[PDB]
Amino acid sequence: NLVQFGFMIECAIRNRRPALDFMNYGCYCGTVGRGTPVDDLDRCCQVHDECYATAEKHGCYPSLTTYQWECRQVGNECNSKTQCEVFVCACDLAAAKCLAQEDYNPAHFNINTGERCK
Repeated sequence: NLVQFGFMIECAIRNRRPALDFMNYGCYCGTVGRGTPVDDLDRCCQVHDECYATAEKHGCYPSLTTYQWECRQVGNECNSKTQCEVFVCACDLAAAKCLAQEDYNPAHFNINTGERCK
């Protein structure tokens, strides 16, 4: 579910930033969900939305599915059981690893989405 996604982000970035910093970034990270991503970090969110769109086609409800995962010494891992749980955990794990690796440009926090996201 989305709270676990938050936890994944904190795990991946070793609590460097609150998960909330990734909920107002660019055109896709917690903002409008359309336009050209402003950078590769924003594109992580666009990809995560596409992964959830697939999960919905599979008959899952990704924002609501509660999965099993682990925050390890060296990274995170999914260890989930149902088909939906496996898939949604995978979508969240890929997005959290993506967000943790891409460059976080502070000028891309809280952007003008009216102007930049058409």
